Amino acid sequence: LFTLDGRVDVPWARIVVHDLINSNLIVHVGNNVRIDAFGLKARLTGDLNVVQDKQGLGLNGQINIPEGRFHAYGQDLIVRKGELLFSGPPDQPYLNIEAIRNPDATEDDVIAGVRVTGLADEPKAEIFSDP
Amino acid sequence: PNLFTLDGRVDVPWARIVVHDPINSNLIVHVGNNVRIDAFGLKARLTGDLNVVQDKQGLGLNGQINIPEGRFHAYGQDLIVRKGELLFSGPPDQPYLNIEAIRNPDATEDDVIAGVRVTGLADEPKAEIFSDPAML
Repeated sequence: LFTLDGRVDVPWARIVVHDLINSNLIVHVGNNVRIDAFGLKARLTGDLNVVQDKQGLGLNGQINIPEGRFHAYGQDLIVRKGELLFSGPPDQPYLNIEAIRNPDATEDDVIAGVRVTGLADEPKAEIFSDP
Repeated sequence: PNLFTLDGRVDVPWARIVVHDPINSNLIVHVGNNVRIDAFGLKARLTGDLNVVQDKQGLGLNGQINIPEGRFHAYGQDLIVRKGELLFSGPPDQPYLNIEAIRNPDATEDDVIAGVRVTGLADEPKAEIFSDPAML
């Protein structure tokens, strides 16, 4: 069987989603990595230890969202803080995300702000009013 | 049915590759200064650049991998890689080879082999065995 261990740097990438064998890798997400997916347009940074063995894929580390905009479902929000903390299960990071109304938004009834926290399948969301 | 696209650049400053016994992407992979392979008697350091492109038709691989240093265990003997290049021109599992490896046969009158050179597509290569270390 083949194994691959190492360190990988991703200085730039573009990930878009359009509607219309064995490893241990440390992956460093560099300074021009952007995603456009599911209403989120964002820049991502961070570091992940990607372990793959017979049981499956493990992810440990942190992915951060230094800048982003979520525009979907009548809502236009600017990400003020965004962190995903992975502790093994790839589909279950801990979320800590804050976003506020885009003051340039054209839609009305856009929430003043939201915070989403907790494991991605047990999340909690706080929705704030304008003072 | 939704389309996933991935473009970008990947740098691999460190790696160890051991061999025991709808998505569109275009990636530039730069193989850096501490990438080594251990497989089938070959212990070698690798460098170079590969463009990996993937779409509905399949995977394509283009670029060049160099072997700046390596050794190869064949029969009871050891050969030191003097020059090594693999050229990828589309088919990922069929690079063009050009590899030269040498050993010293001069201790004994009988020992003849001074070098080996392997050239051609990886599935139908030619091997030249030389008694002069020169290969010219």
